[PDB]
Amino acid sequence: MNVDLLYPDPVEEQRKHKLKRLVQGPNSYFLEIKCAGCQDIVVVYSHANTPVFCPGCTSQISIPTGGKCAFTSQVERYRQ
Amino acid sequence: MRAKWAKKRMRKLKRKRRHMKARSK
Amino acid sequence: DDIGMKNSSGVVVDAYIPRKCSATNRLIGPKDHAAVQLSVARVNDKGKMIENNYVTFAFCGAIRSRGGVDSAFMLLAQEHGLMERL
Amino acid sequence: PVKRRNNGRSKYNCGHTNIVRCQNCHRCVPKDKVIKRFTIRNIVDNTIADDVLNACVIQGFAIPKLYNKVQYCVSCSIHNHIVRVRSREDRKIRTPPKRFPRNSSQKK
Amino acid sequence: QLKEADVKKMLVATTHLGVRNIDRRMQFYIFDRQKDGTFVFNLQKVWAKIVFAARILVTIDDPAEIAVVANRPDAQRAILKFCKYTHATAFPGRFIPGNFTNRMNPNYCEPRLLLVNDPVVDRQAILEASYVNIPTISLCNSDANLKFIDVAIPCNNKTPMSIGLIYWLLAREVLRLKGSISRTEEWDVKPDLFVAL
Amino acid sequence: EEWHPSTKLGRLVKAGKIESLYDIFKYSLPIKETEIIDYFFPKSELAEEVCNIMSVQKQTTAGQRTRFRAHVIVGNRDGFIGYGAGVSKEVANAIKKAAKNARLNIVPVRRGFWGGKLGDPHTVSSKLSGKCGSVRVRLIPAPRGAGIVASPTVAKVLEFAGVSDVFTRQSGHSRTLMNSVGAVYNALKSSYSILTPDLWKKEQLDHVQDIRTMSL
Amino acid sequence: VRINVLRDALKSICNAQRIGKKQVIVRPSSKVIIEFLQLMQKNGYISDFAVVDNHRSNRIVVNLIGRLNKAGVISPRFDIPANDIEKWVVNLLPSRLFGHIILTTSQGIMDHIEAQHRQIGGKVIGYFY
Amino acid sequence: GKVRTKTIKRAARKIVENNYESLKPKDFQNNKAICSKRNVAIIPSKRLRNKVAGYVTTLMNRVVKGPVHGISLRLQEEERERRDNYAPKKSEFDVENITVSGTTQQMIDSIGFKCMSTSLK
RNA sequence: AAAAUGGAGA
RNA sequence: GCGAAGGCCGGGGGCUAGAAGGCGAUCAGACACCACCGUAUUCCCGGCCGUAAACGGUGCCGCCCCGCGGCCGGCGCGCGCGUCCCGCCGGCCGCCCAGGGAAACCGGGAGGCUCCGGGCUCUGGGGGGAGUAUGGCCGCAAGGCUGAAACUUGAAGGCAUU
Repeated sequence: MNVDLLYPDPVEEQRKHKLKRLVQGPNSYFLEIKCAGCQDIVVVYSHANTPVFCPGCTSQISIPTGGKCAFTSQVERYRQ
Repeated sequence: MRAKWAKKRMRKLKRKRRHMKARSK
Repeated sequence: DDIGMKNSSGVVVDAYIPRKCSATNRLIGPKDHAAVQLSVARVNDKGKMIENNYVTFAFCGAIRSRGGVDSAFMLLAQEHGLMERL
Repeated sequence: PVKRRNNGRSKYNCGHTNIVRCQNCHRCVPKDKVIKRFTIRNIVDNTIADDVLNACVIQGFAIPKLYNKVQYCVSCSIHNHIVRVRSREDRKIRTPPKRFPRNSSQKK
Repeated sequence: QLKEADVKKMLVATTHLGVRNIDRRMQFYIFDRQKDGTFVFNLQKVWAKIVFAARILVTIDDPAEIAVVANRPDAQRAILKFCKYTHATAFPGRFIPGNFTNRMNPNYCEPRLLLVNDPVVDRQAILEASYVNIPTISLCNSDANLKFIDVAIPCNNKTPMSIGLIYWLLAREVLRLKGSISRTEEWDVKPDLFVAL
Repeated sequence: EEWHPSTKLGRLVKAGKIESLYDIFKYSLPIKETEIIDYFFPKSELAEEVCNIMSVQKQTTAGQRTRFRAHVIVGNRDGFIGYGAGVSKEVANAIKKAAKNARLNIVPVRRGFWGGKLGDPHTVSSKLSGKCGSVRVRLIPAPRGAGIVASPTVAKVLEFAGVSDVFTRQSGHSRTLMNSVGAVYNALKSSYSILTPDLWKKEQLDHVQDIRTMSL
Repeated sequence: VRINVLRDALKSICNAQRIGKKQVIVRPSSKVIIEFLQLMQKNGYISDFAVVDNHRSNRIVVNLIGRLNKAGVISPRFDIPANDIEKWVVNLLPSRLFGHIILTTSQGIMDHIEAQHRQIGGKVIGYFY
Repeated sequence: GKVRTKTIKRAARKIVENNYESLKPKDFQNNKAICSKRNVAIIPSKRLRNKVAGYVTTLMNRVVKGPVHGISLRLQEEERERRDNYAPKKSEFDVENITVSGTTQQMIDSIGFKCMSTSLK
């Protein structure tokens, strides 16, 4: 079976540790979210540590959990 | 338990010496 | 170049040249009583007939024990050319 | 000359445990070295179950089922034959033998 | 290559399953595990592997010298078929331990090549071959011990219909190299006679 | 005599098809017949030494099963050697079972070199380390200005191998000979077990002399 | 903690080759481990190598010819005069045919053979069998 | 009861299978005289012969009741080995088994074939 | 339930 | 700086077990084992002790590994969304492949090492004498901690086979 360490295979890399990969890279992303009422775009980390409130609505659009940040309003996928 | 009945026997021997060393002086 | 122990002249002082196991590059041992010489034969177009010439690989029993001689045989066959795109 | 890897105990990530005394020996044993067979037995003997069931004054009555734990000491277990010393091959067999899924203290 | 009529035979003849447990050296042959959990194999891999086995079988100087040892009930019916068309000297029944080392033992056979019916029911037979330097070729399940096994045939192996297709496929593939049994045509034999009631 | 060849390679040895012991060693073969090894070199060939006939008495219900066991070491000077031993009640049946065992295991010495390689080899190519139970031995290559530097038993074994000079160090129960003479032998097995820059090459898939293929 | 990168690399390369895996990784690239690796490649024991590079320690991926018998380090560096180079060949090299001890000299870093011939002796970084 | 040695049972085993002819299945009397043709076996004493002549009545009875372990009936060696040689109603073992889930179809999709237009039936 | 010795030295 | 139990020093407390001490009953003795009482103790507070088969009989921080499964902690992975799978796992582990070992066995090491050289503290050198003697230190004491010799004499010991 042909598997080569020098040229790293991207499919396995995702399952691998953020540090164990041939290059220790970020494993999280910035996601803009769509407030249903207004079209202001708020960028949020894939894992949020501090709450970001949608501009014009005082209530935080993201209540942080240990990893993924859920959103009270509908979610804009990643960057789209 | 021979080790226990030797060690504590040794301690009884050690104590005997203390009285003998001080009272005699 | 008289591969094996050779004299100052460069001719083989010791004739015995234990065949280096092909797969691991490590040699087959004098006492390698677990040694293996797998051989497979080539094919001829539409007929896919056997031409009586067969590529002969070698494998020590340590690779056998490693159970990795199966993946290794196919890759070694790619080196000998028998393996297709797979 | 270590006899068993477990050392007669299931202690892992630990240092000390509570002591439960043998019902027979009365010997204190740490929870780890105690047999702990759990036994389910009907309160009446099976022989007189029929006559007591025959005396079913209340409707649909069932026998009193008792749930208890038996914890003999190591020395109590061997002499009362709860378990038997086995050979090196038998040492790792993790199961009680003689099937017996029958529900009573006596295996019958 | 692969032939669809025969390919659909393997699929309909229990050669689409394996053990739920897996080993790293059988990962490539395995397609993956499905919701059912029995690992489902990849069909092209099976056919390609059977051609690779055929080339070693034509290579041996005496076609008779290959020995196939069957230690499992299911293997017997298909193993009987191997001897009818291929010339391999069979080694049937329980191995009778140490035959390869004990030349004095009655059924001792020196097979320049070996063939094992099941990876975990021939444990003595691969070690015995290791003592006598015999290149080891065998059948392997999704999960198998590859110890002392050089190359093997991905298969369900746990039902004789699959075992039947394997001895049928191998017999046909060596014969195709000899250019005798079919040559781009029908095999006289039919899929039955590869299972015992 | 006129032995029916016991081994399949025995038919090759009987035919004369086997060229020499070296050929079966190159193809890594098990030699199961004393005659099969004698065919390569018979008639006086190797000198024979026998020592250490320990009498193991195994305690049992009544009297111990007094029995004997002795070690036999092959000594052909042509870079081939073996260690064998036999257990039997009678003195004869013991040494003569051992003689068979040392014959059944024949291993080739590398016959290596240090500074001068013009003439024929004076030492083994690399330090040979042999582990037999407690005993671990070493055979560091020596220049020809050095002699066979060794312990009295271990030197006779290497004299039998025919390496003229050597540097020897040992660890373990040197007084127990069976481990020591086994160790120096298991070290001799290391002689060809080491990849050497000279040994490296890519080719030799000829297979025409597969002993198993070769048949009458 | 990790003081000797070369010991963690040497046993990284030796252990991998023992299993027969040609491609191996090394946790930190060092300009000195570059010296040992390229002197291994130069003598032909090791094959083409590469360092995937982050901005941090860097990881070394090396393909092997599979022929390595033994590699190792003398920790820490002990300095020997060019007069004593041969005593160290006796203890740490099997034979004088395949002898190579990594020496460090101010005028270039070479294996033992070239150095004594150049009449300069420095410190033995690591053993190369 | 009576249990006899390996040689006594093995001689009887040789007599019942390697020279079956027609040793009697349920009758002792033919067996009493059918074991003394001299060539078939030579042993002294009538009772010693009778020891083989005892087991033979059970061994032949066993063979009549069903096939023995490693049955080698000299008179009837080709018995049901023809059934292993036999094929059934038309030898149509194959065709229309189906039982393919979406992933089983995906396995055939992984090779180049697309079996039954990806619609097994 | 009790249940104790076994001189030295081949 | 802590450190189980037992011990000690003053109080408080005292249900059960129970060092001592008493009985009975055992056995040529029963000092004991076993029954029956029973004081100190055990429980709490404020101090001293500072030791245990305190043991995983295996100091610590690193690195590389051979696969197969559990248990716990998160965290992602797609999946008809089920504590479903699959990894990242940090720890708990079982069996074990080479490798190692006098062996027993270890192998998330006791391996990579007579081809004997990551770093760093500790400890040992035949079995006694001896943890003794003698000083110092510590404790209220019990005891701790540190630590020889004179002389002896040929094995002491380790794991395994019948």
